[PDB]
Amino acid sequence: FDPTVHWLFTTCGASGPHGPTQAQCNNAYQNSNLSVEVGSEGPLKGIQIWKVPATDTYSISGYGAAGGKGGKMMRSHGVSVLGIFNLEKDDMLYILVGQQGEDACPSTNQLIQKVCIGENNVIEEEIRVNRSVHEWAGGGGGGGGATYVFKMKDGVPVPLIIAAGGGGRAYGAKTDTFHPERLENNSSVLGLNGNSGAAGGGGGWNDNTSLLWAGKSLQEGATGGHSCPQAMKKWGWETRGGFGGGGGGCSSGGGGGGYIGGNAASNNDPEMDGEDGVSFISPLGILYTPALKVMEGHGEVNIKHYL
Amino acid sequence: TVHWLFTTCGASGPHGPTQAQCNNAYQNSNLSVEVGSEGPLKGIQIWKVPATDTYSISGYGAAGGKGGKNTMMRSHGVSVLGIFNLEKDDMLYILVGQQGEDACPSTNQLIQKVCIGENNVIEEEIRVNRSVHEWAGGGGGGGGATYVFKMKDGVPVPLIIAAGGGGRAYGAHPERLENNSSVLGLNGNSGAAGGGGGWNDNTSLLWAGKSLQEGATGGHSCPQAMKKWGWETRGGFGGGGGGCSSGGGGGGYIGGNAASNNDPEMDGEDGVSFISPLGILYTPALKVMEGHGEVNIKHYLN
Repeated sequence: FDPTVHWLFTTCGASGPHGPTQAQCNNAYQNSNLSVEVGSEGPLKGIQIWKVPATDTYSISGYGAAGGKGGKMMRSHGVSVLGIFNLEKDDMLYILVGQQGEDACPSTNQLIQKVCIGENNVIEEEIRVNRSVHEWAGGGGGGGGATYVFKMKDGVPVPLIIAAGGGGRAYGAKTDTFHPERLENNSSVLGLNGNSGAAGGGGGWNDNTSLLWAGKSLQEGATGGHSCPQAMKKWGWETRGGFGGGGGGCSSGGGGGGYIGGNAASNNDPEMDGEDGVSFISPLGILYTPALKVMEGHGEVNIKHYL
Repeated sequence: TVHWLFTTCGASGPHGPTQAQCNNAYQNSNLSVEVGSEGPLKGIQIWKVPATDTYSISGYGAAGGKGGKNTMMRSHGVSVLGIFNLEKDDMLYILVGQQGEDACPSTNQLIQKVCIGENNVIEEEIRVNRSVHEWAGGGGGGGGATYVFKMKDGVPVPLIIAAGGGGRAYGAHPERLENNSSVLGLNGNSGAAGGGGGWNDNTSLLWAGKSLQEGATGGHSCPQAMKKWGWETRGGFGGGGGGCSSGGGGGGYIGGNAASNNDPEMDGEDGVSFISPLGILYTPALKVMEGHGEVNIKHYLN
C-alpha cells in the first residue's frame, strides 16, 4: 500500500535535434500509467502534453541533457532541478525532455574518421599557424538540450522548471574550466538565447532565432542547431545540438539549452567549449534542490504525488 | 552513480547522533562512519575517502525553529556545493546540522493554550509592560550548520560549512558566504536568545550555540523561559542558539546574531557559510533545506 504515484518522462527513444513523435511516446510508455499527447506541428512539436489527474501537491523534477564530445574529454553533463507545485485536476502540463548534443566522433565519412582515430593531423597543422580554425572547421560537440516543464495561463506559456543542458566540448578541449552553474528564479529576467559565434549558442525560453547553428528557444519549438557553414562545406562534419535548444558545434563547442541559453565563443577557437545553459525554478513552486549535475546522456522528467 | 549521503542518523535536537543511531540509519547502505562518543567530536561522523579522485561535496544546513504562529514559515538552511581533490584513506569529519526546535505545539496545557491563541498572557505583558520579562518563551531555536572538515597536523581545517537558519520569534535575508580563513569564524551575538555557534570560539552563555571546535551543541533556552513554565526551545546540533521570546541564531562559520533584548517580534539571523580555497564553488549558496541538514558526496562530474 505505497501511496506514491510516479511518472517518468523520457525522450521516447528519440535523439538528435528533433523531438519524439506520438508513436514513439506511445511505444515507450505502453502499458504504463503515463499517457501523453505529442504535438505534431508548430512550436509544440515533440512536446509531451500531460493531463493532471487530481488536484493535489506534486513534485516535479527535471534533468537536462549532456553536451557532445569533441574530436579529440568528459562531456559536460546536464543538470537536475526539483520543485513542489500545487496543480488542479484537468490542468495540462507541457514537458520537453532534452536530448544529448551530438558527438563529433566517430564518423561515417572516412576522412573525418581518420581525424577521429588520430591518423589525420590536418587540423593540428592548421592550428599551429592560426588562432582559430578557418579551413578544416568541425569537430566541436553540439550543446545538450534543456528539459522544460511548463503550463498555459490564459494562452500564455508559464515556466515551472527548466533544467539546463550541457555545452559541447571543443575539438581540442584538454582541461575542464569549472564554471559555476546558474539557476534563475525571477521571471522578469529575460529568458533569451546564448551568444552564437562560429558555434551556436543554446536556445533560451522565449527568443527569436534566425541563425541555422543557434539552438532555437522553447517557444519556437526548441530544435537543435545546425553546424557552421564551413564544417559542412569542407567535409560535411555536422555536430547538431540536441532538442531542447542545444547549439550546433563548429570547431568550438555549441551552447547548452536553458531558460537562458549557454554562450558559444565569438570565433572558431578549437579550445573553446560551449557554456552550459541557465536553469530556472518558478516562484510558484518550492525549490527543493540546487541545480545538480547528473550522469545520463539524454534528459528526463519525474513527476510524483501521494494519495 | 555512486554517492554517499550523510544524515542526522535519526537524531534531532541539540545533541548529535550516537554510533548506534548511525549504524541503524546506514544499515544496508554503502556508508560506514565512526561517530565520536565524547569530547568535541561527539556526534561528528568520520568517513574514510575510498579512492583518490576529485569529488563534489554538497552540504545543507538545518532550518530554524518556528515560533508562536505556524503560518510563519521557518527560515531554511543554506546549501553550499564545492569541488575538492581528496586522496584515498583521507579522513573527512562530517557534522550534519539539526533543525532548531519549534516553540509549538507543546505538551504543557498552559503553553499549548498560548500556542493555539486561547491564552493571551504574553500579549497582555507586551501591552502592559512593552517588553517580555516574565512570560518569556515562544521563540524558535536556531538551526545547526553542517560542517565538513579534515585534520592537518592535528588541527581542524574547514572545507565546507553550510549555515543554519535562524529561529522565528514568538510573534514573528540573502545568503552570506565566506572563503578567507583570516576572517575569524566566531559565534554570533547572544542577547536573551542565543547567537549561533561559529567555527572556532569560546562559548560562555548557557543559551548560546557552541562553536564547532567546542562540539557544536545547540544552546539551551533562555533561563527565564525554563524557570517560569519550562518552555525549552533549544538550538539544533551544529551550533543553533536557544530561543527566548526572540528567535535563536543559526549555526555557521560565523554564527547568526540574536537580538539584543527579548523582543517577541525579532527572529534570529541565519549563520554565515564557508568554502575553503582548497575547493571550487560549484554554484551560488542558496537557502533550500526545510528540515535537518545533510551532506552528499560523489565523484565529480563535469
